[PDB]
Amino acid sequence: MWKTPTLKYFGGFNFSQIL
Repeated sequence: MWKTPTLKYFGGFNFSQIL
């Protein structure tokens, strides 16, 4: 539920982590 918006809005930002 919290990860959903994390990969959507914060997705492009996670590029550093989810790289």
